[PDB]
Amino acid sequence: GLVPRGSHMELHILEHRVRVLSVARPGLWLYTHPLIKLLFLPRRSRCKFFSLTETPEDYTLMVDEEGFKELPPSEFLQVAEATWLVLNVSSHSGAAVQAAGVTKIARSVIAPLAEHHVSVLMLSTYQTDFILVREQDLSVVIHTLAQEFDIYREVGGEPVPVTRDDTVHPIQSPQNRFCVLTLDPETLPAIATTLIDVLFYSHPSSITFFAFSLIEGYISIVMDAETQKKFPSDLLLTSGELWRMVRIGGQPLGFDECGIVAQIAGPLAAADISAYYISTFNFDHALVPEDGIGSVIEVLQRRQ
Amino acid sequence: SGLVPRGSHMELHILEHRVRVLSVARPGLWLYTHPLIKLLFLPRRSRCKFFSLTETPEDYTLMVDEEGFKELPPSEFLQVAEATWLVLNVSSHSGAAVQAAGVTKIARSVIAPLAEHHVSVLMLSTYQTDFILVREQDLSVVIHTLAQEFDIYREVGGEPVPVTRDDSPTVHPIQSPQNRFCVLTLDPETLPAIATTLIDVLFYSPSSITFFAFSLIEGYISIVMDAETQKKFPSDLLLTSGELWRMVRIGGQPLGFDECGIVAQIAGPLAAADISAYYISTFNFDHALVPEDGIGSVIEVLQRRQR
Ligand SMILES: NC(=[NH2+])NCCC[C@H](N)C(=O)O
Ligand SMILES: [Mg+2]
Repeated sequence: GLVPRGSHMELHILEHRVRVLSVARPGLWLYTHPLIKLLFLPRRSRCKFFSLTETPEDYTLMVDEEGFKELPPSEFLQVAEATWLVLNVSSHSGAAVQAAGVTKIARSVIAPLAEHHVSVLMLSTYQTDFILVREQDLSVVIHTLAQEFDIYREVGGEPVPVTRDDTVHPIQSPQNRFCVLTLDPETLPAIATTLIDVLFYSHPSSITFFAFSLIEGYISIVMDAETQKKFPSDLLLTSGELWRMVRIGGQPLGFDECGIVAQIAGPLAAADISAYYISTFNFDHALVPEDGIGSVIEVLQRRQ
Repeated sequence: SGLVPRGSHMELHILEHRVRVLSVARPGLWLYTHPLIKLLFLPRRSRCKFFSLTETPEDYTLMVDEEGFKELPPSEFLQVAEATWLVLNVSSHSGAAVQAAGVTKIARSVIAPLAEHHVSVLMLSTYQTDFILVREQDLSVVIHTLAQEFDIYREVGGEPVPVTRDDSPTVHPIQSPQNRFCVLTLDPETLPAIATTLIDVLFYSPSSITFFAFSLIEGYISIVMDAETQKKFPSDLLLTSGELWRMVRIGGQPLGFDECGIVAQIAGPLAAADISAYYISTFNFDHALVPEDGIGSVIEVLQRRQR
C-alpha cells in the first residue's frame, strides 16, 4: 500500500542468457544424463538458470547458455530461434516483492510490452515472477519501462543503471489442485530418487503438469497435491493454499504473438486476483487461488 | 570348521536367470543413464532380477537378465557377447547359503572340473554369494560333470526342481594395483539416501586402477569400491571389519569368452595355500580379490605355476 511520492520500483535485467527448448516425451530418456547433472550436481556445471516443465505435449526446458552446451542435438529437441533475457521487478530497495504478483504488473509491465509488440515468456516461481524477452527487443523494453521503473542491468553480478543503449485465446480449467513449493538445496539428495522417478519414468478434466526450477540456487516446484503424496511431505511453504490452473491457447502459441499474457493478467488484476503464470513451449498457464477459480473463469469469459 | 554327513551332498542350483553379458565404452555410458538408473534404483519399474555393473579402465561391463537387456538401446557403444548365460550357485545339503568369498572352496569341486571339460565360465562373486555363469549350451556337460558330487536342481517358478538324466592352454600374467578394496552391502531401503553420490560416481567422470562394482541380484545389493571412493559416502556401507582386499588383475590382453582354465589356474593355487578370494570376471579381464596382508604370498603362489 503506502509509498513515498517520488518513488519508483526497480526493473532488473539479469545476467542470464536463456534458450527455450521442447523435448518430445519419447526422447526424454536421452537427456537424462545432462538433466540429472543440472538438477542434482550443479558443482559440475556452470549453469545458473534451469527450468524444466512437464506438460501433456512435451517437456519444456529453459536453460542458460552454459546449461544449453550440455544438451546433445537430436530430432527430439526443438530450440526456439532467439536468445532470451530475464527481467525481474523489485521495490526501490532492491527488495523482493510478493510472489504470485503477475497481476500487480499487468498495467505497469505486461500491457505496455504487448502494446509495443514485445513478445514475452513468463516464468513464475515460488520466489518471484520472471519475464523473459528476446535480446532483439531489449531497447524497446527500456523505452517502454524507463518512465515508471528504475531499470538496472546486471553487469559483472552488479546492478547498473541503463540510459539509451546500456486474437482471443480459448481457456481450459482442469480439476487438479496445485501446490507451489520450495526446498532447501541441501535436502535435494534425500528426495532425488522420487524426483527422478516422477520426472523421467512416468508413462481435459485433469492435466499432467509438473514444474521444477533451480535459479541462482533457489528451488521452486509446482506439483499436483496427488503427486505431493509421493514425497516425504518435507517440502516447504507457508500455509494449505492450493491453486487451480487455467491453460491458455487452442493450438501451439508461437514466440511471436503478443497480448496473450495481457488478456489474462489485465482482467484478473481488474478483479483483484493473484496469479502465478508459467509459459511452456506451446501453451500458457495461470495458477489462481483455488477458492477464487469460478470468479477467474467468469472474468476471463468477459474479454470479447 | 564344521561337520556334515558323509553321504550328504552339497546342492548345485541352476537359477532362473537368463543372462546377457555386455560392454559399454566409457564415452557412451551417458546414453545408458536412463535404463541403468531404472535397474539400479527403481527396480519395481522393471521385471529384471539380475543386474551387475562393473567399471574398469577399459569399459563398463554389464551382466543383466533378458528383461533388463530389453531396456537397453543398441548403439555403436554397446558390445554384446553372443551367448545366453545361465547362473549356477552352490548351497549346502538342506538348501542353505554358504559363506561368501568362497571361490577357492569350490576350486576343486566345481571350477577345475568345468575347465577340465572345456566349459568356459564367467565368475561373479558378490557380498552374499559366489555366482558361476556358464553358456546355455554347455548345461548338459555341466550336469554330467557335477552330478557326482552335487544334488542338482533347476529353479522353475522360484522352486528348486531336481534335474533328471539331463533336464530342464596358456599361463596368464598378473598385476596387483596398489588400491585397497572393500566388499560392501546395503539395506535396499537405504539406497535413496546414497543415490546422488552413487550416480555421481558411476555416471560423471599401473600402480592403481579404476575398479567399481555394483550388483542387485534378487533384491540383494553388492558393492566393491576403492577405500578412497568409500570416503565419498555416509559410512553405512555394511561389512565385517579393518580387513581390506587387494586386487590381482588376470590377463595381458582381452581374454574373450572361450578359453577355459583361467579361473582354475588362479583359484587352484590359492586353495592349496588356503587363502580366501572373491573373483569377478569382466568383459576383457578377470579379477581376484585377496586379503590385503596376504598379497605377497598370493603373488608368490601364483608365480610358481608352470574363463
Ligand atoms: N509459447 C508460448 N507460451 N507463447 C505465449 C507466451 C506469451 C506471448 N509471447 C505474449 O507476449 O503474450
Ligand atoms: Mg568327465
